[PDB]
Amino acid sequence: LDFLRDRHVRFFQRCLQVLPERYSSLETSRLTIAFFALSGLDMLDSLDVVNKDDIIEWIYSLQVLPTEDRSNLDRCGFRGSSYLGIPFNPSKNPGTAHPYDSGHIAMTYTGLSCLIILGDDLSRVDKEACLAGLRALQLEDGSFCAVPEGSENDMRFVYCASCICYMLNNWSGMDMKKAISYIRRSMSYDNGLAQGAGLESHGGSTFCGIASLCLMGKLEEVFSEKELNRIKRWCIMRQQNGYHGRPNKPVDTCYSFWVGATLKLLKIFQYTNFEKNRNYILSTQDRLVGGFAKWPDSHPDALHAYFGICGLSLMEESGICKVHPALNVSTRTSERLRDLHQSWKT
Amino acid sequence: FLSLDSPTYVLYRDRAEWADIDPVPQNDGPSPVVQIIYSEKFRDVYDYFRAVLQRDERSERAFKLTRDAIELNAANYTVWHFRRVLLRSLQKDLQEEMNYIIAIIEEQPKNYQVWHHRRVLVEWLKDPSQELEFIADILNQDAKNYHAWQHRQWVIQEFRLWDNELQYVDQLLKEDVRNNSVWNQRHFVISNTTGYSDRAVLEREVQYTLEMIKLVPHNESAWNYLKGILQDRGLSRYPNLLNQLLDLQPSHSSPYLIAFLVDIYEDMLENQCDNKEDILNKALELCEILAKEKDTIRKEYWRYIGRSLQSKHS
Ligand SMILES: CC(C)=CCC/C(C)=C/CC/C(C)=C/CC/C(C)=C/COP(=O)(O)OP(=O)(O)O
Ligand SMILES: [Cl-]
Ligand SMILES: [Zn+2]
Repeated sequence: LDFLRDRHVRFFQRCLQVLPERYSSLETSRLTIAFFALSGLDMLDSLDVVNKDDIIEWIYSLQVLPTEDRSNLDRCGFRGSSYLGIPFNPSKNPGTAHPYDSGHIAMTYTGLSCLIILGDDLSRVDKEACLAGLRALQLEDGSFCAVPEGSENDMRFVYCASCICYMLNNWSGMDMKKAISYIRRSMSYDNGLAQGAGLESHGGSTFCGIASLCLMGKLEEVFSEKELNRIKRWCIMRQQNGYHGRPNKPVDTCYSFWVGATLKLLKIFQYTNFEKNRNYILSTQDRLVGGFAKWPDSHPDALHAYFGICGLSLMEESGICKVHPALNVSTRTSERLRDLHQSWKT
Repeated sequence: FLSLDSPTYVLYRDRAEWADIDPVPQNDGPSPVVQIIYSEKFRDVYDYFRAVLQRDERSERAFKLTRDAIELNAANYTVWHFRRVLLRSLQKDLQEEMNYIIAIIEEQPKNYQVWHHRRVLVEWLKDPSQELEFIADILNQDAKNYHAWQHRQWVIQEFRLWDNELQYVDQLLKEDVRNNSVWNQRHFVISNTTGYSDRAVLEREVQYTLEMIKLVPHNESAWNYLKGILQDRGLSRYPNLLNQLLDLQPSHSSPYLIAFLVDIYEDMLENQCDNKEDILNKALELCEILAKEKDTIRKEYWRYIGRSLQSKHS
């Protein structure tokens, strides 16, 4: 039907507040929940309803700073929350050694991203430490892990690494040649991009791969015109009404961004069917509590609410800022980041 | 040992064996964001977990504590890491841990940490004897679980267990020829064993796919596989294919077939073929058929493809 803007603003506000114990499994990734809500409000031009200063301090308390002896550089970045019990410290004093405290690539990414959205200038971010931590996460094949202690490695983290290097405007955080190699090797026989070589191509990983290359400014250089045409074909075939993540799977609101944004980066989103996409997204809108769900008559969540909104933004929904398809922030925020980068260059 | 829901369960703060430890509370500072409220029981387990972690205590009691922490939240990667550290320190029976993780994954097949834990165990034991069967059970509850297929490909490649996979694939394609994950597995097996350069294999595969297409003509997966194994060899280099496809148009038509034909005609144009201007029209004719009636949702895309073909071959 119509877009319930105010309802979604309240939904995101609640996300930043207090959650029932049934959400305990989100503890270690509260920072990305914050990202969804903050970036979501930003996308709806409502950041005024939150105390940017309080949140900025909270975010900074999540930064893993190097210790006096700087012997933990390979573990710096941001935590998803304070579940380790380390005393509150908004990046003031130096790092307090802890056997198992380290950053998480997806948190370092959403953390920096949140700081920029809130207006912070990143002066309190130990840029060199984060980049040091980032490098430590890259594997031989070019992909990345989430934490230095070891974890699964795939395209998702390659995108995270790319976003971090882009925001800190310094690519010393990764071996770009090896990352690009990983992205190329993930292209499937059906022409989409998978989580890794040999795996089933997926809308999510295709976005991560393509967006990473755009952030590096090497899309054209890495894939031939013939190749890009094959990828475009794979991506545009994902639309049924809304978009699904892979052939023969049901559509899900979030793909309106994952795949839609990829199409935007490949400059052919304009050739998709807008009405059917918009209608599907809106059908997953929760008119009572706000936010969006993956499917209609399904429970809403911060992730699908954010991506449903970014999906709508791709088609310029009345009342929603234009999203920067590769950086996953509002163009406004991407512009502010450009200014920020300039000021540093002095 | 003492279950979290046992009538006789006792908070850690009330257990004698834990009297020497000072629990460590979590603190979000003055104004917490996205704060989750925790029950007494939950906070109690994690207050002691923080204590044990902070001191890197490699004790048997800490090992038992992780079982509870995991029951409360299996998505906490730090807990799993610490548990692995303890598994090594206390030299615990890994065959037993395999049973543990096997149960956990069955209950939470979409959790990244549990699949990672199992993979580390299999690497440690260098024993993949249980893997293919375990994965087949998970794939039986969800034939498209990405984690399961990923683990399966890792096991097969790492311990070279290719012998029966192509047969497993044939079995699943019979259960659901539309499962895109199985078609991907098929190409995974073949390209990692025989390869497709053997004309006898290529023929077997192209023939097999056409058979599947005839059974369910509207299946993107089958068509993608067919185009996938031929696109790099050059679609125009297979004259009998073009004709066999044109013979399907009558009955077994579908947007996938039409698209394939367009891709064949384009390959021809790309290879300075005979009747360039005539082939181009056969292509444009199909693009418009797709846009106006066969794949209308992609109307603007097909028209765009058409305009591209003209401005490239005229
Ligand atoms: C913005 C934030 C917080 C992070 C960005 C970085 C990440 C982690 C991106 C992930 C993108 C993505 C959606 C990758 C796909 C991974 C995958 C193979 C998911 C499979 O999940 P299923 O639920 O089985 O998917 P479908 O059923 O929709 O195919
Ligand atoms: Cl576009
Ligand atoms: Zn989704």
